[PDB]
Amino acid sequence: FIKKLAANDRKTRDKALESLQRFLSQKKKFERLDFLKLWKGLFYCMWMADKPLYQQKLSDNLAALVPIVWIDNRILFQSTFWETMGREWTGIDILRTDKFYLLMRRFCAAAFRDIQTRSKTALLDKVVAEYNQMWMDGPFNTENLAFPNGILFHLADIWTEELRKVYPEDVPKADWYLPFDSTIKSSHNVVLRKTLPKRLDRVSEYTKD
Amino acid sequence: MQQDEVIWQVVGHEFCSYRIKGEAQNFCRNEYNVTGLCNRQSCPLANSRYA
Amino acid sequence: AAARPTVSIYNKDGSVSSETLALPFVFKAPIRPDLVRSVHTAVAKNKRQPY
Amino acid sequence: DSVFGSTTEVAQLKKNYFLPENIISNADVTRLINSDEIQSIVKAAGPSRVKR
Amino acid sequence: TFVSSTMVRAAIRNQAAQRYVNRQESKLERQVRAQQNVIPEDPLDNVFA
Amino acid sequence: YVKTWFNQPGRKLRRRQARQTKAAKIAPRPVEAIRPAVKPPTIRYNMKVRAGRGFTLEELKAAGVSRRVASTIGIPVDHRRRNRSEESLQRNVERIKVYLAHLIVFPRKAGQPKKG
Amino acid sequence: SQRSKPASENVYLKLLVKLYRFLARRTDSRFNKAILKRLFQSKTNRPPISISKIAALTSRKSASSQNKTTVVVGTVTDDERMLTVPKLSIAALRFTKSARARILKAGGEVLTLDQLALRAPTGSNTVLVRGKKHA
RNA sequence: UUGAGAAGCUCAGACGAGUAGGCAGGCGUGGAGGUUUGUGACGAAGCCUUGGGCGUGAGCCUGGGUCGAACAGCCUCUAGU
RNA sequence: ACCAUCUAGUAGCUGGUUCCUGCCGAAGAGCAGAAACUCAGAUCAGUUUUAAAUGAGAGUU
RNA sequence: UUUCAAUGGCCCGUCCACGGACCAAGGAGUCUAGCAUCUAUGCGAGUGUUUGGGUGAUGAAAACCCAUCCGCGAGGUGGGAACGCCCUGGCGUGCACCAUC
RNA sequence: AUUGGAUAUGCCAUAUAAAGCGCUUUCGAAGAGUCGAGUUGUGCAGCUCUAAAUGGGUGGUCAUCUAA
Repeated sequence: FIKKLAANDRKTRDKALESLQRFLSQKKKFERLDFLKLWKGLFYCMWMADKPLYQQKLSDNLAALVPIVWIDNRILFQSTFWETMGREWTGIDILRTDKFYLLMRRFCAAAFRDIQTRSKTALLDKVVAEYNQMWMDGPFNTENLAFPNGILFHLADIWTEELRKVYPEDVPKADWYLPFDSTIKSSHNVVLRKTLPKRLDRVSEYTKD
Repeated sequence: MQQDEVIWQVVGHEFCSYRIKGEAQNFCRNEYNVTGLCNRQSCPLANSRYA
Repeated sequence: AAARPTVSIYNKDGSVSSETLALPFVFKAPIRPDLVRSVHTAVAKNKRQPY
Repeated sequence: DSVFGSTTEVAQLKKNYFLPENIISNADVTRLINSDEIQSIVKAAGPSRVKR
Repeated sequence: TFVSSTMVRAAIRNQAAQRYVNRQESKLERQVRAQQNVIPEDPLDNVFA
Repeated sequence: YVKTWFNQPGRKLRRRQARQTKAAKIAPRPVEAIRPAVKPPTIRYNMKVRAGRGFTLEELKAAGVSRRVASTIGIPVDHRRRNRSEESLQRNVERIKVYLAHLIVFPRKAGQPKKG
Repeated sequence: SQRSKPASENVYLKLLVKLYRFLARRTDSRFNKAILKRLFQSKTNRPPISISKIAALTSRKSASSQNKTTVVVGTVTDDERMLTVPKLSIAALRFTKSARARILKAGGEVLTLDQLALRAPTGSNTVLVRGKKHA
C-alpha cells in the first residue's frame, strides 16, 4: 500500500485508500515503525492532492479513517500522525500548508470525537488522561525542540473550536487543556511559552477535571 | 523538486530564453505570462500557482 | 525538503506502466547556477587547441 | 543512486563521495517569512509605499 | 663540541625516517574514524525504494 | 625553450595501442612479466613493499625454476640482488610458487630423429 | 564582504540573507541584526569553529536548562582530538561531514540558520559564538 | 491599491570645481558556448543621407537611396578589441 | 669597405600610448580611503570666556 | 540644413620649443613562470584526480574513474557581541578581541 | 596480389650428438704509457714520472663494486 498511496495517478492512490480500511481494521498489534512507514505514504497521498474540493474530501476521509483502526492501536495511529507531521512540516512549501492545516484540524476533531465515543464505554477521565498522555510525548513534548511551533499555534487556535463541535450541547469536566498548561509551564522555547496563552482560547468554564 | 524560489533565482537573474531585454523594462515571450513583463509576480515558471 | 517520492515509467507506445522508481537523492542536490557556470567555464576550455 | 550516492550514504561508483549539503534546509524563504512561527512575533508592519 | 657535519646531513634523515610512517599512519586512522562516524540509513528511506 | 605538453593525450593513446599490439602478438600470456617484492633501501621507506627487478638465484633454486628456463616463462632473473634475510627469500619464493600455480605452459614441437 | 550585501554569488546564502533582512527589521531583536551583519562577512571574517570549542564554551555551567542552541555564522569543523562528544544543538552555515556525524550519532542535532529562525525567530536561548580570527 | 525583477517598489533630507591618484557602473569590436519556434533574394551585411527617434554620454534604433549573401539581439566565455 | 646572423645588443633618456559617465581626491611621517572594533551611557575642536559657552558623535591598531 | 543678425569666441597635443599638408588603413601594459594581499568557490585536520594507469561505439586531444606516491598544513579580573529572568536599571550567562595574574 | 608469426600434416633429419641440473678426495685464467702521482690549459686534454694482486676502484676497519 505504501508505494501505491504515493502514486502519480489519483486513481491508483485512491484504490489504496479503500484497501487500507481492511489493513487498518486488523485486530493485531501494529509496531510503531509500521505506522511510521504507513504515514509517510499517507502524507504523500495528501501532498499530491490537487484540488481544494478534493484535498478537503481527502482530509475528511483520512480523519474518518481513525475510528476504523483497532481500539488497542488507535492511540498509536494518531501519535504517529503527529510525529510524521512534526518532522515534515518545515519541508512543506507555502502553497501546501493550507491543505495540511485542514488535515490537522480534521485529526484534532477525530481525537475529540474518539474521546467522546470511548466516554460512553468507560469513564471520561481515563480516556482523556490516556489521550493527554499521547499529547505529552508527542507534539506537546517539552524534551524535544525539533517539533514546529507553527503546528502548536494551530492546535491552540482550533482546540476549543473542535471541542465545541464534537459536543454541540455541552462538554463535560475533563483535562482538555492539560497539554497546553504543562507546556507553557515547562517549555524550553520562550517564543512558544510567551505567545501560546495569547492564542489559546482556554475557557475556565469546563477545565476542573 | 519545485523550490519556486530557487527557480526564480536561476531564471530571473541568470538566463531565461523568454526574456527580451529592454531599455526601460524586460519582457517575456512566454505564452502564459499575463502582463508580458519579466518580473517575479508575473513569471509563469517561477509561480507554481498561476492563472 | 519534501518532494515527489516516485517517478513513473513509460513503454514504447508512450503508455504509463505500473512500476515506479523512487526518486534518487541527486535530484535533491542543491541547484547552484553560479557554481555550474564557473565549472563549465573551465571544463569548456579543456579541448582547445593551441594557436 | 549508485553513481551519486546520498548526502549521508556514499556513492558506490565514486570513492568516498557524498552529495553536497545545502546552506538552507527549505529553500522556500517566503514559506519561512510568511509562516505562523515568524508572523506571530513580528511587530505590526507599517505601510507599504507610504504617503507624502 | 656538537656533532659531525655528516650527522647534520643525517639529522634530516632521522626526521625522514618517521616522515611517511606518520602519513601512512594518519591516513588509515582517518579511514578508521570514517567507519566509526557512519550515519545509519534511516529505515524510513526505503519505503518507496 | 619551453617544453609544451599538447601531446599528453596522444602519448597516452599510443602507449595503450603498444600494449594492445603487444597482446595481439602474445595474447594468451600477460602483457607484463612478473616482478619480485622488495623493500626500499632506506630508513624512510624500508617498511614499504615495492616491485623489484627480477628474482634472485637463491629464490629460483628454492622454488624450482632453473635460471635458464626462468626467462622462457617470463620470470626475470636479477643476478645482482641477493637475500640477506630469510624474510625476503620466503616472501619471493612463495611469489614464484603462486605464479607457477596459475601457469599453463603450452607444449612445443620437439625434434624426433628417426634413427637412434 | 561588505556592509550592504554579501559578495558571494551563492543563491542559498542570498536566500538566507533575504530571510534575515526580514527578521532584522520586523523584530526588535539584536540577535537578528547581528546574524544579518555576519552574513555579509567574508570567508576570513567568518573563521571556522570546532566541535571541541563548542562543547568547551558551553560547559562548566552546563547545569542550566541547556536548551540554548549554539549558533555560529560559519563552519562547524571537527576536532578528532576529543573522543566523547556531548549532546549539542548547533545551528551553523555548514557542518563538515565528520562534524555532523559526531553531533548526531553521539548527541543531539544540527540545524541550519533557517531552521533556527523557525525555532527561535528572536534568537531566544541561543549562544551566538564566534571563531577565533587569529589566522 | 493590485506598486516582490526584495537585485523590486516607496518616503525624506543634504550635497555637486578638480590635476596626480583610488573606486564603481556602463558603451563598442573579432571569435566561443547556449538562446531568440531570431532576421534574410518580398533583399543579409556594408556604404550614402539638409529624413525621424532614443540615451548626460560611449552609442543605439529607424525611413529613403545604393547594394547583392549572409546577419543580429539576449545570457556566459575569450581576446592580436 | 661591404654582407648575413648574433640582435627584440646596452635606456637614468626622447617621442608616443586608443571608449563613456559617475564618485572620492591630494601632496605641492603627514595629507586620502578600505576592512575589522567601540561607540551620545564619547570624546573632541585652527573658537571664545574663566583660573564654562558653542559646534561636531568620537576614535583607534 | 543653409544663411543673416546680436553676443561670446586667441590652435591642438607634448615638454618658449617640439610634433601637425590632407584622408583611409595599420599602430603600443602583452603572454608566461614566482610571490604577496583581498574576494569568491569546494572541502576542512586535513587538502590537492589530469607524472601515469583505467576508460571513453559518435568523434576518443573531451568527459568520467583512480592505485602508489608526493606537496603544503597540522586557569581567574575588567571591558565586551548575544541571550535569559525581573521591577531605565538590577541579576545570571558572557563569543571575538584588548589590557591584566 | 605481396608477406608476419603460429597451427595441422607430409617427407627428410649427419643423435657415435648436443644441453639443463645432482654431486665433488680435481681445477678455476679475468684487459698497462693504463690506474696512480706532480704540474699547466679548457671531468677532459697536454707535458714529466709511472704501478699492484685478496689487488684495485668508490663509499661509510666495514660495506660495495670489479675499470682500462
